Amino acid sequence: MRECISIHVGQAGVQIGNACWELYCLEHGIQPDGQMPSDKTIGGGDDSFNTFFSETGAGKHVPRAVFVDLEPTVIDEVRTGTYRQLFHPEQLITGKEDAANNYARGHYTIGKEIIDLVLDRIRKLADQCTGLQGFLVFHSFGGGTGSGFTSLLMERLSVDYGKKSKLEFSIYPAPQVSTAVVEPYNSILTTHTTLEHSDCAFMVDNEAIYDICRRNLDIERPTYTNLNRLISQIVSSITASLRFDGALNVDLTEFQTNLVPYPRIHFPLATYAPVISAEKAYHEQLSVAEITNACFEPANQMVKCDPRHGKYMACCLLYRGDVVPKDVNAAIATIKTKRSIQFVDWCPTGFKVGINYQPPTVVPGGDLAKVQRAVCMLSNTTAIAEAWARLDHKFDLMYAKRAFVHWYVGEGMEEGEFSEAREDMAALEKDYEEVGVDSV
Amino acid sequence: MREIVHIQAGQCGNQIGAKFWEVISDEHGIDPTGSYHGDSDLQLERINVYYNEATGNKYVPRAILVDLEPGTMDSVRSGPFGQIFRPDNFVFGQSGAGNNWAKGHYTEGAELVDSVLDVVRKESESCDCLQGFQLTHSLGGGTGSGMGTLLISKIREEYPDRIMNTFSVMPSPKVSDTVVEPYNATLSVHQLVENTDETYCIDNEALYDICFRTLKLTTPTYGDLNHLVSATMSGVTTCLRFPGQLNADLRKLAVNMVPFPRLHFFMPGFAPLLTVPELTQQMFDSKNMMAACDPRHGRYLTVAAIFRGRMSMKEVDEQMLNVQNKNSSYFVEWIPNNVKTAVCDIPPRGLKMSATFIGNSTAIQELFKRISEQFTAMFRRKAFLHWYTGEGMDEMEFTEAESNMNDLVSEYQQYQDATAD
Amino acid sequence: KAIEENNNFIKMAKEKLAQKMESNKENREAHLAAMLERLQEKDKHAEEVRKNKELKE
Ligand SMILES: Nc1nc2c(ncn2[C@@H]2O[C@H](COP(=O)(O)OP(=O)(O)OP(=O)(O)O)[C@@H](O)[C@H]2O)c(=O)[nH]1
Ligand SMILES: Nc1nc2c(ncn2[C@@H]2O[C@H](COP(=O)(O)OP(=O)(O)OP(=O)(O)O)[C@@H](O)[C@H]2O)c(=O)[nH]1
Ligand SMILES: CC(C)(C)c1[nH]cnc1/C=c1\[nH]c(=O)/c(=C/c2ccccc2)[nH]c1=O
Ligand SMILES: [Ca+2]
Ligand SMILES: [Mg+2]
Ligand SMILES: [Mg+2]
Repeated sequence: MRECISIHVGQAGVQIGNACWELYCLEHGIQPDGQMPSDKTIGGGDDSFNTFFSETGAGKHVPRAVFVDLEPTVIDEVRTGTYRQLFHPEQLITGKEDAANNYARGHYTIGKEIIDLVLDRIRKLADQCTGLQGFLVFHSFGGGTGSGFTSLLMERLSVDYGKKSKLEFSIYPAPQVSTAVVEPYNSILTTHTTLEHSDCAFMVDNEAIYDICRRNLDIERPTYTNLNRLISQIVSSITASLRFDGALNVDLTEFQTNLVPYPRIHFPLATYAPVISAEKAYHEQLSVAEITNACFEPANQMVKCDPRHGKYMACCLLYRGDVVPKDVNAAIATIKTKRSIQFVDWCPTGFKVGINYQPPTVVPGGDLAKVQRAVCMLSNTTAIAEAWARLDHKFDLMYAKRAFVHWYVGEGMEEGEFSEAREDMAALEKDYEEVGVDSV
Repeated sequence: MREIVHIQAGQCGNQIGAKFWEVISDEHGIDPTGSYHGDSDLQLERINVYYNEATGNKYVPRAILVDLEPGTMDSVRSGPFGQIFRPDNFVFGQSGAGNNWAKGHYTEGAELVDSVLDVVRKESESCDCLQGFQLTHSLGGGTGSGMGTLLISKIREEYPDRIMNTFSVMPSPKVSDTVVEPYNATLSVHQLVENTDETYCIDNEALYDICFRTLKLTTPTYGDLNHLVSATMSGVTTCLRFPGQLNADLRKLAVNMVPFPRLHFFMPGFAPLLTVPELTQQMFDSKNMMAACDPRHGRYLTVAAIFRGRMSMKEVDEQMLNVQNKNSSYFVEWIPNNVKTAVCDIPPRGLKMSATFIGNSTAIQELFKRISEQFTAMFRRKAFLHWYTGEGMDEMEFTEAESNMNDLVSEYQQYQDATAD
Repeated sequence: KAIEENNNFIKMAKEKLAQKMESNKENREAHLAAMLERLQEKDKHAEEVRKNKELKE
């Protein structure tokens, strides 16, 4: 048991789901049709991969997942794509008319027509589970569905499943790849209304992933295909603890205990290594020390901020592949003396480690080099509030002139909801300030 | 959201409509009968936006051809793609309007309006998911100016949650010397400010100046002006008519473009009338604007740029950053990241690389002030009111139309003067 | 106390949500009710214009 149900909302959520599920399939030896030859127990099982995959009596290993979007064209490409046989038709749920980059339409107008259906389909997956652990919600901050429908869904999931855990993989917006001028509004609105209902949220800054694809992978103009493949590697590093069997493998919930010191302070900074091209990887084996050192280089972060000009409340290292504790400990001792890792006075400074022996996998015809070892650092640093600050500033510039506010008000929202959301973010920024202050 | 319902009203509206349909039928690989003869699957992927699929794999426009004057029915039916239109969708009146707005809006066009609404409802009911409406018309005439704005207000009543878009042709003394055109435009603007989600100001003064100075033609016909409008209309509908990874419809794009409901009057532009830095400098230049206004006399609230052809996207990203850096004062600081760009693989017929420009600039007041000056020249001496007050109108309504357009200009100025701190 | 507080959170989430979704449906309907009432006011004005043509002949 300890099942985990993934929910993929909007274009960014859906397309990241494809990258993730294609990647899990390759990691677990599950074929496109859903068969898994190495799995001898047909119809069911208690194995580690069963946390994300239910089994049919016909040997099909089916993702414990729901894909929701308010228009058909993105989910249609899963229905007709390589992995069409992997999902039951009822897992793939589409509306006709999208939220139009408007939180109001996603949360109220269009979203209320599909919300009961979506919960019914999540319920059929929940009833398959003997010991459901929680949900992983993949969505953008910027999209109308990504922001509005997610919030609505999270609100309803708190009603129907109580305090059962809910993790987010939130896509934080960047002007290089976005086409929506109102994302700052959608972001602040969804961040506000979801805050009470999420237990942990891993933000991914599209700009951070954009710069990594340019710099490390030498891709001139990265597409979503380029970004999502990288994102799925980071998501796989974080969920690998749930999906694999291991003697030195620490569970994700055990990291969460260390990562969330107060309910609202639930936004870990993610950092991944190595992101390297096949050309550069050739005759270039990267040790445990080199990839561990790469975690403290801020060019490798999933969110653009500076931890060095902030304070640490937790540091977790999720290794995968050819890694043994001896090397990790040596590498950490080297980093402690050589780098800017200042903790708050109320936390202990020790780094927490997890190791999965199953090495990282690459999608065929990808950009990433296949490497023997890899690492994902999850840290809780006050520095991540910078991402809130940049986004809260963009919100204020527009909201002062009520630019675009009529579209939201036209679909039923009040100005009260805007300022209420901004004040919560003002408090959130203030909270991250307060935790860094020394005790008295 | 996929199906858009086209409506062409009056002489101007029907001819620019006819050209619009010639160009996109060519681009999509549709011949005058209405059969697919192309090669790329991208031509058919979003064909349903403008075409209905009839029996025997026949693609038929979702167009509603409307006029009070017959004769315009013949010219469209005799033209290159005259056969392709649906015969029942032709809804033509009797005695015309004769460049009178109150005839189109209140009396003679009001009698024809319910027979048009029947064709709209029949087309709209068959749409799997109707997104909105586009109206091609002039604002200087009688039918397209007046009955076109009555259609807008009547379509709004039965479809309040659908997008209403207009390619509204602004009148100019250099192209047409009919004296009452300033009255017609000002009355139409009073409707358009209230009842449309976004209006393309295709300006006949700018089209004359382009045709004269750039294209080298000494005295241009309506055929010359329309070559530019059909190039523009093809450009600004490329985002709906082709994919690729972009997932945009009339509402999404109206949400990103229209920061205030009344300020939905855009400045179109095309290039060339070539390398990527040249395209990018050309489309932002005042000479390429299909509205006769200078960007540098105001500020951009939002901009949409749409490139077409095989070209390096890295280079397009660098060049669009370049012009925003170099022209920083001409984009309002209080809307971040307000210039957006899409690239389409498929170029238009003839050109290997083209760019199309859509801009919501506060400089558009230069177009409304010009009309307002021509308007107030006539109105303050009560000239030619017997045309309008005879058909039933009051002077009060003439004063309201002037005041609404002066408020529109005042508001464009307010946000042009606005600052962040 | 652990049950009480978990129920409290389910309770108040449910009530907060129902209050917002109702308040929104009031607003969006009042917005569309005003838009149609302005459009119906034009039909009443266009009936006075068509009468003032006939009552001036
Ligand atoms: N990383 C990543 N970001 C994406 C992807 N697709 C869209 N985005 C980003 O998500 C934001 C836009 O939201 P979408 O998810 O496209 O919109 P949506 O949630 O489908 O909502 P509507 O389309 O408005 O109904 C922008 O910041 C995009 O750049 C993707 O495949 N990967
Ligand atoms: N750009 C362009 N402008 C045109 C064209 N045809 C007419 N116009 C302009 O339209 C204005 C007059 O309006 P029309 O469309 O002819 O009149 P109408 O709306 O059909 O009204 P009636 O003539 O009363 O039926 C003038 O300013 C013309 O210069 C055209 O093909 N292209
Ligand atoms: C990202 C990009 C370039 C697609 C964009 N972002 C905001 N606007 C646009 C473009 C358009 N925006 C529009 O509003 C638009 C209007 C339109 C389209 C078809 C028919 C009538 C109007 N046409 C466009 O090409
Ligand atoms: Ca099994
Ligand atoms: Mg979408
Ligand atoms: Mg005519």
